[PDB]
Amino acid sequence: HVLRFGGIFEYVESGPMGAEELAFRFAVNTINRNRTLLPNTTLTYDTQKINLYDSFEASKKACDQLSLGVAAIFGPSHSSSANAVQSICNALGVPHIQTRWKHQVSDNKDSFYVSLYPDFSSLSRAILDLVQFFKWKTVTVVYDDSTGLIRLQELIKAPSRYNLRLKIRQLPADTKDAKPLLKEMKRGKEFHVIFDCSHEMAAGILKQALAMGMMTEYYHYIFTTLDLFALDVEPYRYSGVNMTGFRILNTENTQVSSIIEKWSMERLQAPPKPDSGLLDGFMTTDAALMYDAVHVVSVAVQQFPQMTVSSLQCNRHKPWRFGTRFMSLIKEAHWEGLTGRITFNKTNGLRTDFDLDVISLKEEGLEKIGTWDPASGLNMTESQKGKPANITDSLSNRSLIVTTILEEPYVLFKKSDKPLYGNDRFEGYCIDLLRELSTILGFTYEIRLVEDGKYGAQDDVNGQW
Amino acid sequence: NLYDSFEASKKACDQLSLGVAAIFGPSHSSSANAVQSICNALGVPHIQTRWKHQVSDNKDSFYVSLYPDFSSLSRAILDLVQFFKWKTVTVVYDDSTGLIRLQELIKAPSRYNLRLKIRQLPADTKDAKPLLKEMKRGKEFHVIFDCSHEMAAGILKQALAMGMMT
Amino acid sequence: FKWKTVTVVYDDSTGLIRLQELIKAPSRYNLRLKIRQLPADTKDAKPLLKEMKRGKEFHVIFDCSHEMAAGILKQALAMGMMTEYYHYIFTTLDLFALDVEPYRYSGVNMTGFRILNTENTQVSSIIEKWSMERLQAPPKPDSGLLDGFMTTDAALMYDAVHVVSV
Ligand SMILES: *[C@@H]1O[C@H](CO)[C@@H](O[C@@H]2O[C@H](CO)[C@@H](O[C@@H]3O[C@H](CO[C@H]4O[C@H](CO)[C@@H](O)[C@H](O)[C@@H]4O)[C@@H](O)[C@H](O[C@H]4O[C@H](CO)[C@@H](O)[C@H](O)[C@@H]4O)[C@@H]3O)[C@H](O)[C@H]2NC(C)=O)[C@H](O)[C@H]1NC(C)=O
Ligand SMILES: *[C@@H]1O[C@H](CO)[C@@H](O[C@@H]2O[C@H](CO)[C@@H](O[C@@H]3O[C@H](CO[C@H]4O[C@H](CO)[C@@H](O)[C@H](O)[C@@H]4O)[C@@H](O)[C@H](O[C@H]4O[C@H](CO)[C@@H](O)[C@H](O)[C@@H]4O)[C@@H]3O)[C@H](O)[C@H]2NC(C)=O)[C@H](O)[C@H]1NC(C)=O
Ligand SMILES: *[C@@H]1O[C@H](CO)[C@@H](O[C@@H]2O[C@H](CO)[C@@H](O[C@@H]3O[C@H](CO)[C@@H](O)[C@H](O)[C@@H]3O)[C@H](O)[C@H]2NC(C)=O)[C@H](O)[C@H]1NC(C)=O
Ligand SMILES: *[C@@H]1O[C@H](CO)[C@@H](O[C@@H]2O[C@H](CO)[C@@H](O[C@@H]3O[C@H](CO)[C@@H](O)[C@H](O)[C@@H]3O)[C@H](O)[C@H]2NC(C)=O)[C@H](O)[C@H]1NC(C)=O
Ligand SMILES: *[C@@H]1O[C@H](CO)[C@@H](O[C@@H]2O[C@H](CO)[C@@H](O)[C@H](O)[C@H]2NC(C)=O)[C@H](O)[C@H]1NC(C)=O
Ligand SMILES: *[C@@H]1O[C@H](CO)[C@@H](O)[C@H](O)[C@H]1NC(C)=O
Ligand SMILES: *[C@@H]1O[C@H](CO)[C@@H](O)[C@H](O)[C@H]1NC(C)=O
Ligand SMILES: *[C@@H]1O[C@H](CO)[C@@H](O)[C@H](O)[C@H]1NC(C)=O
Repeated sequence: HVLRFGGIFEYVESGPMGAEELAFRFAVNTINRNRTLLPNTTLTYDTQKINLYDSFEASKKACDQLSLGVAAIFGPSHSSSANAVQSICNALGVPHIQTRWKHQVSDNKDSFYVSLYPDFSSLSRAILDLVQFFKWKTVTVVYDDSTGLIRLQELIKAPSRYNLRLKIRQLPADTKDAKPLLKEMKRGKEFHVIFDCSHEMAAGILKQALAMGMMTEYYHYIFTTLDLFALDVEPYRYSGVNMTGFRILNTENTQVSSIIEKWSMERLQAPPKPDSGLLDGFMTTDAALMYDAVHVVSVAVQQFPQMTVSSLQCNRHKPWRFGTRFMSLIKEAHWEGLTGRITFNKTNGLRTDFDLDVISLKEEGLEKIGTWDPASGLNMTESQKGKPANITDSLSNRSLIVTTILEEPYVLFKKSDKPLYGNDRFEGYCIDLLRELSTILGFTYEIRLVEDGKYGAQDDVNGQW
Repeated sequence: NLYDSFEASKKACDQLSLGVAAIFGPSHSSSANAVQSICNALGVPHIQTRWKHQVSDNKDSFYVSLYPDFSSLSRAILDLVQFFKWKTVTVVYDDSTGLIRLQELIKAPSRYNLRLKIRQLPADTKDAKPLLKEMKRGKEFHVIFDCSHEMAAGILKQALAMGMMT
Repeated sequence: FKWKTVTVVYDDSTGLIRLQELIKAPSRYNLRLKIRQLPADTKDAKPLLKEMKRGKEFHVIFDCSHEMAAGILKQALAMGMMTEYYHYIFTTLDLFALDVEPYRYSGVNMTGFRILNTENTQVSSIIEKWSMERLQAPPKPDSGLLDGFMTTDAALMYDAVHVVSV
């Protein structure tokens, strides 16, 4: 017989196919071509077009799609559309397998849904375990979407028990305009930032943080999204910046590294964009979780062969007779995939047991620096040390602003011919100290003067210098 | 039945076949988002009475909300914190959307001297005593309880028994 | 308790006679009494307790019966005087028969006495056996008394028959 796995995807008008849509098409063709998994069922897709956040049409296509009869409906990747189809699938018995995080309210009495994006009750614990490891005190959470507070719940709280000085800021609705925000972070000394965005807006927020000179070794970033490896970090590979994140897309096994490599070839027909900071042809996370969405229900239909696809009706509330059994086999699956272990939680169809791999920005790109289980905490690796090991050109590619004062043995204007500009307008002892410090460290330097005239002393009634 | 977004969509289509002029739709956000998506697609006005988090990508024209915007009230509470000269507060909210309802008060330490210490009630009702005992210790004198009035009465019954009505 | 300032709040006129050796105590020790007296009414203790909150009367030696020892603490809760600052010594022997359920988590440290020998199983059985014909009549719930316990006035009349029976 033939199963009829459904699915809702946003189509770009004349943009070829959605990235999640390309996964769900190709992951069905993987099961049909490899008869090791499901040798006798031959799955079939029913992909429909859905407008950006239109909950009626997501209710309209799905009631049309349950008239065709499906065995599962793969979710609308939005939030207002997903809350609709979750309630269609609950009232008619069909499972509703989700791929992205919606705001789950505390009181939906629904059973027929599983989320495959990992829960932010566990992610916001994994952010704070990075904060506790780095021994920060001045965290500067920057979100972009209004539900980013929900995503960082356990980090917005705990200045209570874990003594922080959290300061919360929001990117405006001018989406590529983090310039007025980053001007307010350069002043006020916000060097420890927990940018909570998508990787599209995590790319363009770094190009605006490079041109402002906020990409020096003073700064440290703990980007929240599970897509940090899909950024072109080559402009930032040699700047000395700390840049920490996560990765759930397992890129370690020779098995799963082929699937990314196989379908980077396949979505090469899908044309890229200009230099928007992100690398081309990466199965980011959304096509990875939709890939795992096909398999975990495919290991559920394997353990339950007596299935049909009943042509259900929206008007009559006759539940799909196989529904309660087929939902219980989805929630009791453990089938491994791209994003690691895909075990579910009971008492809610979420994913609170998963395997993150903490990544960092080093001189060789983005490298794994540890791992994180929800019941094993943050297992960081041991650098264990190397050596200083020829400090001679460690500060190469740098640029430093040096401030001096005229002092006749140490700094004097070079009293000579026609006007000397740049660094040649100074001479003395500690100017000649820079000339043999820039030799032994290899940086560039611009001697500014002070504007005040002074050397530094505390104001008695104010405290400033 | 609220907490059910598909019965909210069927009874809306039953009224629109019956010929209503305006749906005064339900209270909960999972149901009211489904009703205004119907009321947008069929022209008919939806008139809301409760707070609902409008996603900023809902390009939707046919809804009005008579519940006052928490853009305004979280600037109203931030005025009272400054009128009372406070320097340390404790936002005790109730359910997960309380962080969304109080954005302009949580974003306030970025611009003022105010120093928030955000907390959250449990799923239960009379289990607020392990929370209030953790507020007595640590000297949490100034509290910005974000609850409904059903649970605003419930906390003060525990806050009396903890000896926190001083 | 290392006290240096108390406030004897007695109930009727003979409370001065009942507490001679505590009123005569500033003559010999460092203790500094500030004797007060409840009104003729019951719920009129709030003008007294408001005059004790002002003046910082932290340490109180209420001399009342247990009927009015429950009545003051109901006003002393409503005045916000059940805190971790305040400390009450009750002179009655029926302290153990008060409803301390709304006062247990307050932070208060109510001290008193108890002459009932409620450790021995012989004594504890007679208190149980007496409760059967006492629960035949219902009490009022608003009083604030844990019903079923055997009061000191009932206990001494039980002992008065036996000490003559011996
Ligand atoms: C970016 O990534 C780099 C590495 O990739 C991280 O580097 C760390 O740099 C900091 C300093 O900038 C090191 O900080 C440690 O601080 C500890 C606190 O104790 C000192 O604190 C006061 C000031 O508050 C000092 O005045 C005083 O001297 C105290 O000692 C220390 O315990 C650390 O000392 C360590 O080194 C000495 C020898 O130097 C040894 O005895 C011990 O190994 C000791 O642990 C140190 O001073 C931190 O060690 C660096 N981590 C590394 C190299 O892994 C950055 O954190 C990261 N982020 C940013 C924003 O740059
Ligand atoms: C900022 O300053 C840094 C140095 O401080 C410069 O960054 C790179 O530094 C690395 C190592 O320090 C260099 O990497 C080596 O490159 C060799 C080939 O050279 C380059 O050739 C062309 C240019 O002609 C480039 O297109 C190409 O990408 C290469 O980078 C490789 O042979 C080396 O590989 C192996 O070397 C040894 C010996 O086998 C092994 O032990 C190593 O493990 C390694 O596998 C090595 O990769 C590199 O040359 C530097 N420059 C780059 C990448 O441009 C930056 O240049 C400087 N910033 C700017 C903007 O210039
Ligand atoms: C299914 O989901 C529930 C709801 O999240 C899980 O319960 C949660 O379990 C975690 C541990 O995995 C607990 O979190 C606690 O965090 C604090 C802060 O660090 C720590 O002090 C505690 O020791 C504990 O780690 C907590 O019991 C609970 N969290 C809730 C209810 O918010 C449950 O574990 C999941 N089932 C699984 C994964 O099998
Ligand atoms: C956190 O760190 C690692 C994450 O990989 C966990 O596994 C441990 O990995 C090290 C490798 O450096 C193992 O050490 C050696 O492994 C080899 C190969 O098996 C073995 O032959 C050696 O005798 C030596 O043990 C280590 O055993 C391994 N731990 C295990 C398997 O339990 C590590 O367990 C994590 N947890 C902790 C608490 O460190
Ligand atoms: C009521 O109880 C508390 C704690 O049980 C006591 O006050 C503190 O605890 C010890 C034990 O008596 C004292 O030695 C400390 O000096 C007390 N702390 C302070 C800061 O004074 C005490 O038994 C009672 N306290 C009150 C205020 O009634
Ligand atoms: C079929 O899929 C299974 C499960 O991933 C894998 O072990 C096997 O190698 C695959 N076979 C082929 C021929 O691709
Ligand atoms: C499933 O496939 C096996 C062959 O691997 C076959 O024996 C069996 O009949 C199939 N089940 C069906 C067709 O229901
Ligand atoms: C180490 O430092 C010396 C100092 O000038 C430098 O000449 C040399 O190239 C460096 N590297 C090695 C491998 O010696």
